[PDB]
Amino acid sequence: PDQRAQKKGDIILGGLFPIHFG
Amino acid sequence: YRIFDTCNTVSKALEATLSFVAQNKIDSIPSTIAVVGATGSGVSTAVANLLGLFYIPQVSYASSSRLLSNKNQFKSFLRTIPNDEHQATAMADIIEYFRWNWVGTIAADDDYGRPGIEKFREEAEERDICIDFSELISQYSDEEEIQHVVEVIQNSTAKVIVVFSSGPDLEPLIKEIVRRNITGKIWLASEAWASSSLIAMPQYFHVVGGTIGFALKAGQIPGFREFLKKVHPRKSVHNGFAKEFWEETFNCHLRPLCTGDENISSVETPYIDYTHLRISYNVYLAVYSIAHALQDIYTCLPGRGLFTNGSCADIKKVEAWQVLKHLRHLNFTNNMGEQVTFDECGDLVGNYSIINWHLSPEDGSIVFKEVGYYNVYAKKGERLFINEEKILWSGFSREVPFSNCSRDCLAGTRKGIIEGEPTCCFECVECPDGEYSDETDASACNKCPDDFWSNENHTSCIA
Amino acid sequence: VAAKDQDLKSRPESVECIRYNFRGFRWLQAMIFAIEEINSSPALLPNLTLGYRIFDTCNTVSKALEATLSFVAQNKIDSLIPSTIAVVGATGSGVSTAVANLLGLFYIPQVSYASSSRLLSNKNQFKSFLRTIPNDEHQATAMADIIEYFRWNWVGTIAADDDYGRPGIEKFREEAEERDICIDFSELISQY
Ligand SMILES: *[C@@H]1O[C@H](CO)[C@@H](O[C@@H]2O[C@H](CO)[C@@H](O)[C@H](O)[C@H]2NC(C)=O)[C@H](O)[C@H]1NC(C)=O
Ligand SMILES: *[C@@H]1O[C@H](CO)[C@@H](O[C@@H]2O[C@H](CO)[C@@H](O)[C@H](O)[C@H]2NC(C)=O)[C@H](O)[C@H]1NC(C)=O
Ligand SMILES: O=C(O)[C@@H]1Cc2c([nH]c3ccccc23)CN1
Ligand SMILES: O=C(O)[C@@H]1Cc2c([nH]c3ccccc23)CN1
Ligand SMILES: *[C@@H]1O[C@H](CO)[C@@H](O)[C@H](O)[C@H]1NC(C)=O
Ligand SMILES: *[C@@H]1O[C@H](CO)[C@@H](O)[C@H](O)[C@H]1NC(C)=O
Ligand SMILES: [Ca+2]
Ligand SMILES: [Ca+2]
Ligand SMILES: [Ca+2]
Ligand SMILES: [Ca+2]
Repeated sequence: PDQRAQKKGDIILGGLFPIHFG
Repeated sequence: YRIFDTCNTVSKALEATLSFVAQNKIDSIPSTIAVVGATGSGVSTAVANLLGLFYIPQVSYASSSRLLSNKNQFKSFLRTIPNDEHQATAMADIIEYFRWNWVGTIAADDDYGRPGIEKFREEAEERDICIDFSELISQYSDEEEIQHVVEVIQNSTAKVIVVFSSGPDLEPLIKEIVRRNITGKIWLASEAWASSSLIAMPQYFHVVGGTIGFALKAGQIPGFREFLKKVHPRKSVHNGFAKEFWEETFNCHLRPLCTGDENISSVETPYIDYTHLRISYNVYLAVYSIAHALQDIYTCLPGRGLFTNGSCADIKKVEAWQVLKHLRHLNFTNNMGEQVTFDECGDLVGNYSIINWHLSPEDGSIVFKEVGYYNVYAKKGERLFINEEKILWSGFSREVPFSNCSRDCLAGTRKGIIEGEPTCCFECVECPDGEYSDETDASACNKCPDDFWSNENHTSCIA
Repeated sequence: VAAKDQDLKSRPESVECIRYNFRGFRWLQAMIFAIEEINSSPALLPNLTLGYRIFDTCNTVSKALEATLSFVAQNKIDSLIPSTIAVVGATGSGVSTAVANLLGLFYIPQVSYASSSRLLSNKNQFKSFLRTIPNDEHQATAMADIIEYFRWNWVGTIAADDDYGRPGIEKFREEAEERDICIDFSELISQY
């Protein structure tokens, strides 16, 4: 997925959000 | 963090989840220790089927289906939103409070709408409410199905309709109902569309105004608003969605060429046009629940550990299942001072607020006015409180509407069965002479005692 | 699977499967026999041998998903080992729903033999799902027709709390209320 919010760190938290309605 | 767009779609969320479990897939690329998501309950179900395989904790913020509380199938699912059982019971209470018994139900054909509407149906048959129609909807629904649902709504005399659905899944139905100008229904909204911007649009008010819906308990995130206005497609490099956000906000491309100098406050979008942070506060608490589990790991003691023989995992080599275990024994205080403790199913009990859709006198938009609340910490029957003088029925009226199948039978009259119709649909039959009815909605006619006979009006006994 | 509930005090192990199913083994033998008879017939797929990689689901979503991750390995490597061209399975509708969710990402056809849920007829969500078993709409309507045939009107319903029992029991509820059949109780059960 090209559109993605990444920031590096010691511990990585995944995220899932509906930036588009469909 | 590694954050993806699901587009309310199982496929996108599953691609993102396969990204999350890549290291685990090689074992069975950074190591995702926990996942925050997702919104839809079908999306979260598909994601939990995969994350629970690798025992990666998944703390959702909006998925409120009861099906997600089955910890045998969903071993690593938690949520900061409450379950849908209380909400279906609450709509049953609302209908029993305004003295209706002839209501219809519409539900999104997904893991959100169906279980909630089923719990509502159980509570309704427990509270002697008759359900005329039960219809299923989806956002990707053919025009034939939507027309059939609309015809059913028209072919029915139930003013009150209970809708377990999200905004997008309900949108085509509302469009077709508006196009036919079906005015005079009383919509009871679940949390997913009670504040939806896809439905609470001013050109649908004549159809959806006066909607009585549920909202979550608002939270406080100090500094979140100033953070929101600091967004910039160039100053924000981690947030890859910032570019498209800016483009859709200002109708320009990085369409006119953008300037990178427009003001977020100039455009009116749900990005900063909020009055309460309800799902946003759920995201905040998901992230803080994960962080407090990690802190619990970070401040462990060699003799006091959740794991075998009180052993404490090292935060420098922490695994996802350890964070899951520490999320099952989590008890931390919020910024607002409340305690967050996930139950045996990872559900967070929470109050409900009851809002009503009123038109904006100045702007013309649809204003959500808190008309009541539902206290999930109270005993059954005392959980609902609605202040009926703050409700504008259909958005303009002040008279509580009528949604019974048949008018009440007056005194001196009994109820009679219309076969092929539910029990709430009765006719009024005059009591035979010698039999009286002194009540309203009496089933059988009461016989007069000895030395006594019914009146002319059959309402009591005279010697 | 085994009844051991993980307390997460130690690294979670792989769950152990219980209650060997001879009927399921006969189903697997049916798949193998069909593949072998196709590979020996000079009238269907000549000069090509059909291979197979058949796994055990233990009527559980997790085992099926492990196998499915072994089915989409090349495909998911491409997105982010022989390539499986199609999957025969699975039995349970929840298992098949999870497997179809994973397989429709890569458009791998999945032809189930026993998943009769109506929810798997949504091709928007299950793009690559097919079934050789009929859907349960007719079966629920048939139970309604049977209750009407014997002139009963006072029945109770027990549904499995899964993607099989719930949709079927709702369809039966609609058909029964259409036929003036009054359901007294509606309980949901599960093996766990
Ligand atoms: C609609 O029907 C309901 C029946 O559920 C009526 O509710 C009853 O109202 C009377 C008021 O005189 C109470 O004594 C009963 O206890 C109520 N029944 C309940 C709570 O089950 C309601 O009054 C009817 N309203 C209209 C406008 O027809
Ligand atoms: C859920 O809502 C109820 C009522 O809205 C809350 O109980 C109230 O608590 C405040 C102080 O916190 C009191 O002043 C009120 O008198 C209470 N009302 C009652 C008991 O009816 C309850 O605290 C809420 N639960 C939460 C926020 O977790
Ligand atoms: O699980 C579900 O499908 C819903 C999704 C949802 C809820 N509240 C929302 C507000 C906005 C958008 C989506 C939602 C409640 N849980
Ligand atoms: O979709 C489902 O879950 C069921 C599973 C199932 C059916 N018939 C069976 C016979 C034996 C074992 C399992 C089954 C019908 N479809
Ligand atoms: C829709 O119905 C309402 C109520 O009768 C009426 O006031 C309004 O003019 C109608 N609008 C259209 C476009 O028919
Ligand atoms: C959570 O912790 C608070 C103290 O911070 C305590 O009063 C409360 O009883 C705890 N709740 C549970 C469920 O352990
Ligand atoms: Ca979602
Ligand atoms: Ca919405
Ligand atoms: Ca009827
Ligand atoms: Ca199976």
